Amino acid sequence: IVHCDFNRRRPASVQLDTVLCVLTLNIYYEKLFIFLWFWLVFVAVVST
Amino acid sequence: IVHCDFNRRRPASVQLDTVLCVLTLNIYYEKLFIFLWFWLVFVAVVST
Amino acid sequence: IVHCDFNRRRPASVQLDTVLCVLTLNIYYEKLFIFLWFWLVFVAVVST
Amino acid sequence: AINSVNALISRVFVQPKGDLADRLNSRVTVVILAVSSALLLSSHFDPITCWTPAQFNAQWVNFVNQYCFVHGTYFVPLDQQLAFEEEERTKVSIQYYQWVPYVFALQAFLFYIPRFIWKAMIAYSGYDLAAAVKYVDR
Amino acid sequence: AINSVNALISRVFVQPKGDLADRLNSRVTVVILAVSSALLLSSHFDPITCWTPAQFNAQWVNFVNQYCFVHGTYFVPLDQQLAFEEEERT
Amino acid sequence: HFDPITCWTPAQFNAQWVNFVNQYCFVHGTYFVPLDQQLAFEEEERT
Repeated sequence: IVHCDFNRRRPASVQLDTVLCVLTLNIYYEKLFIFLWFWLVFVAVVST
Repeated sequence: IVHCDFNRRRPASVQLDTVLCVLTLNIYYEKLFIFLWFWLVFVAVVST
Repeated sequence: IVHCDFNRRRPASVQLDTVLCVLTLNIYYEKLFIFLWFWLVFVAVVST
Repeated sequence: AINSVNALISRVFVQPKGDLADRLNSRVTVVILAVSSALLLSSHFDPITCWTPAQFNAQWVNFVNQYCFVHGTYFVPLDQQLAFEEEERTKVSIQYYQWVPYVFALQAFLFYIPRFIWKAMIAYSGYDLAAAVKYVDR
Repeated sequence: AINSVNALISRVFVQPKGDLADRLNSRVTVVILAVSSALLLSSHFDPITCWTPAQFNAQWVNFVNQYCFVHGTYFVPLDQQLAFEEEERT
Repeated sequence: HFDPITCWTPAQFNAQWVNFVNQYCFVHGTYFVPLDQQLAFEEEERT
């Protein structure tokens, strides 16, 4: 769960703000990265 | 005709902007200030 | 019946446009100005 | 609305005492210019109405109305397009709103001055009429 | 609206007794300044109107109107952009 | 990717302009500025 940053432009310049976003992907990526990591480093040691 | 300044507060702090306002009064005040000025400084010179 | 002129401000600067306005007063002012004119210049000639 | 004030009229319209011929035109003058001066800035209590295109939410209409009423306005006979720049558009330029309602107040004031001059000056002479007039009068 | 109060005028305008020349200008003075003093804070009973962009729900407009009216305002001739910081703007 | 480009337009456009200004942006040129320079003016420093 993250806090996104955001801009507009009006005569007042940067005019920025934050909106907190839910993040779905990060459940995938750190579901697989584990597995994919084991499996690669395996492929290394068996391939050396 | 003026450019008003304005604020909010969010997690991003000052968060400010401008909105241009019409100004009615200023038609009065600088309609009378002339007259009232003559009439005062008169009242001075006749009162000295 | 007149064509009024108007402004905004955005990052593009003057940003102006026209809107045609109906004008009620001008029916008054040029209803009376006639009359008031006769009556003044009268007041002059009778007052000289 | 509808409102009528008599006593304000009768007050100056009569109470200052003199019959002086055609000098009372200074009086009746001050009346007319005073009244019309006021009733015009009464805004007929819709000063001016304007056309704005359709996506303004009506709190802009109540703006653009004023903004039109203060920043200048102008005229063109209609069908010339507008041309461009400021020249041919703003040539024929009518705003007297900055003038009429107040310049009349000034008017009436300057018709009522000369009396005040008179009473002041005749008071300088040291010999008052008004007393005499009332005295011999009654 | 429309309202006119005579007796308040006549009261001080006359009742205190003296004819003293051109000292009555203190009187007529107090009248003018008093009246205009009041009628101005009468708010023409629309003090100031403002432009706000379009997503404000109109209970912000009735805010930003006041907020503009209290916190300062300023002017620029128009087309300078605004520059930045506080300097050239304010 | 069958959302070519999306744009920000202010809030009073009725959404049949959004589906316009989207295209119109996509055809007539676009450009960039790093952000906070204002825009300056004319065509020079903007484009």
